[PDB]
Amino acid sequence: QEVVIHKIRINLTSTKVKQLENVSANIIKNAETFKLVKKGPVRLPTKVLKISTRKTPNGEGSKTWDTYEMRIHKRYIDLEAPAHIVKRITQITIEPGVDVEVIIAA
Amino acid sequence: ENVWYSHPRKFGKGSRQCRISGSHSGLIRKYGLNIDRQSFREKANDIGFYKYR
Amino acid sequence: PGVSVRDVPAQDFINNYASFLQRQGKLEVPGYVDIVKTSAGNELPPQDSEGWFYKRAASVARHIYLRKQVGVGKLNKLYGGAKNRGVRPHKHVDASGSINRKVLQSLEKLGVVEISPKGGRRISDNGLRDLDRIAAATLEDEE
Amino acid sequence: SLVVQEQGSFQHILRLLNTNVDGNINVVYALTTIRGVGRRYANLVCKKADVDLHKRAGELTQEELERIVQIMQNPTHYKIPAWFLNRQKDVNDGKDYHSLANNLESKLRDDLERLKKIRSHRGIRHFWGLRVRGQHTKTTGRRRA
Amino acid sequence: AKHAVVLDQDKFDRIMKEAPTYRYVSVSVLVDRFKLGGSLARVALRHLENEGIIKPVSKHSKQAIYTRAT
Amino acid sequence: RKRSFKTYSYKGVDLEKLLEMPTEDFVKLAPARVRRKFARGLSEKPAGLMKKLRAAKLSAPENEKPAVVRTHLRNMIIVPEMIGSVVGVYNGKVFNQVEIRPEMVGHYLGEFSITYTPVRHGR
RNA sequence: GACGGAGCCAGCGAGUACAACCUUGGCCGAGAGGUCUGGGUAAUCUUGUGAAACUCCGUCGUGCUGGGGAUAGAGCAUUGUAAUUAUUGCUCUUCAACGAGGAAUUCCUAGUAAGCGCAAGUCAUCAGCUUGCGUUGAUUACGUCCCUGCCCUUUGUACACACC
Ligand SMILES: [Mg+2]
Ligand SMILES: [Mg+2]
Ligand SMILES: [Mg+2]
Ligand SMILES: [Mg+2]
Repeated sequence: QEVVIHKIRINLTSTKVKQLENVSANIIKNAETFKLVKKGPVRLPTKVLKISTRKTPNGEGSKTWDTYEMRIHKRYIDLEAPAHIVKRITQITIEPGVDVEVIIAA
Repeated sequence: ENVWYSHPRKFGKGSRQCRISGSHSGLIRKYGLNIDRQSFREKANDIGFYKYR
Repeated sequence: PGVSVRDVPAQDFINNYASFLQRQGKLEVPGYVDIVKTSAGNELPPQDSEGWFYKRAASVARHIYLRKQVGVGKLNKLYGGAKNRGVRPHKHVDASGSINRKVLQSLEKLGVVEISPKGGRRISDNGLRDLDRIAAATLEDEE
Repeated sequence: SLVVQEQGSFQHILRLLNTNVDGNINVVYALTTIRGVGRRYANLVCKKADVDLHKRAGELTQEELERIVQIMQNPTHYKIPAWFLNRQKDVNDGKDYHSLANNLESKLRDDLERLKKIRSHRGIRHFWGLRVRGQHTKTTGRRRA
Repeated sequence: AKHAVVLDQDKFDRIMKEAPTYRYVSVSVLVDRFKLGGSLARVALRHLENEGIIKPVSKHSKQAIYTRAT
Repeated sequence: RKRSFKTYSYKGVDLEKLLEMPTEDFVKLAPARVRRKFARGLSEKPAGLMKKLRAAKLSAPENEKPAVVRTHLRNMIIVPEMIGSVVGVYNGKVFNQVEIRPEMVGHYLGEFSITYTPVRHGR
């Protein structure tokens, strides 16, 4: 009918850690409910985006600096399923701030 | 509408022009921000950059 | 119990290899010897002149044996050092690539080094055997 | 393993091309005393000659010296690539040239004179007593020498 | 050049008669008693070392110390 | 008699050989920078100036110097095709005259103009 | 120590589709560089950034010497529409001042001082600068008001625009 098992990679990216974790948990729950071939929520090394600015606008004063850093959390999950099921899983369980991304197919 | 009104401005401090001010001075072009420094500092939390350490 | 290059004092092994090469005569010297810099950030050509390109070749071979896949740029990077830029701090400068390339070619001709998938160069079976023999010889000498 | 002796059969303290090329200094690193022959060039010349580099400049047979001299003035004759010379492609003739000893200085002077005549910026700078190569002198070099 | 390090034969001879039942036999040591140095002293030492007499204890680069056979 | 002082050249070619060569020969002959410049596709850097020079040459006081042409492209190459013709090179203030020898080979117009009045305190 | 080989180990990074980012691997070139091909929107490819200082064996052995590298002269490259008022990269040559720096005075107490690179920042191109990062890694206090600055207490004041 439709059920032919593919190779599905799902990417998750955010700045908020807790939200991301929640999303991951939700995904895992969904997987459990659908009980499919599963590879765990693989965590990629968090990416710290750095900026260095002189605190002054004008330049006069003791030369003081800023370290404005933005940390990126990137995590991926691997599933073997029909694509429709994956879509269904991912159409719900969306939280604002977390980017849900699907590779789909081998 | 003049015969010319432009000199080659593809690179250098002539090409890069800020999002907010339009300053050619102190421009942060890292990660493709193109925001001049002071302005960036003022609105850093809005971008998502924070001062942790 | 068995001998391989990985079990030998390195410098000695290299020397042995060089000697072997010299004995052979076979390699193909391109004729840049006694003219060239080795690294483009140097004050002098080799302090042996007659040879030591053999030595270089041997070293390269050893490196290849040690690793999986080796190229020209990588070799240059390995062999280059810090150029005295005058009244300015030192910087890493890659070695003379052409020389490296020539060496590689020579090796290939000999039947020591072999072009690999993905890119770069690996070792031939004959080459491996030769290396082993050299190692054995070195061991014997040590004994 | 053995020391090569010689009591004093090969006479030390020599002169080559006008000025002094002294003993106890190596075959290559005593040729540096000759203006125009630097280091690498000297080494190349030595190689061409076929001299032991474990040798003093104080020794050397006359034939070898002669050969070296020959190599010196005309290098395009020999197996020297000749694209590491003073006047390559040249100011006047269009030939590979490398002046030596008492000649290079003269040539330089001539060049300077020519520049002055032309009335280029470098010439003017030279006339003044200043830095040609854009090394801006708000400071640096304050003894006139 | 302030001499001491040249070539000669008398010097060599002297060196040769300065090895059995001896404590100090280095490059620096050699230099000290108005004799040869650099990469000549070592050679001289070897010339005696090849025919027994001097034994090597340390063989580092540009630093070597020697002791006679007991 | 065969030589007085020494006859003047680019990198071989004599005074008479130079004047009748156009630019390709010069390009072939020149130092590397000049060659590179020539390779890089020029448009109206020499196209009008050369024409002007030619025009000047056409009408002459005979065995002296043609009508003085004024240049703003103060960083232009002197090729042995504009030899002799007097040109005024810009500095910000006032154009400055250039007499062109068979020794101005591939040299710029800027090294001749000089944009500052030189220092006077104790040279 | 210098120079030659050879040995050969990092951590922060950064990186393009509307552009021209990072660029291995193959050939050409003493270099610089070309070139063809790629791989990478990246824990995936550059990159194990096989970075320097270092360690091993050799050549010079304390002489403005092979210490040191300034000015110079000429060529060959590269970026850009444009390099003279050398942009810079490389090649040969030139070899200047300086044998550890007076009156002064800065910084520092542990993975710190110092040595050494690398890295992003600006950047079309340019690092002797800068924020970071590792690598190698000490000496000496573990204290006191003598100096210097600050603070407080008690005092004096005709100052309170405050000892200018
Ligand atoms: Mg140094
Ligand atoms: Mg990596
Ligand atoms: Mg010198
Ligand atoms: Mg600049």
